Amino acid sequence: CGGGFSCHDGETCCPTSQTTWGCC
Repeated sequence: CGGGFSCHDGETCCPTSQTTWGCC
């Protein structure tokens, strides 16, 4: 995914919030 945050290779994109998302 490519919302509006950064992450490390290997991590998965999952829903963390209602308006914003995050990694797992």
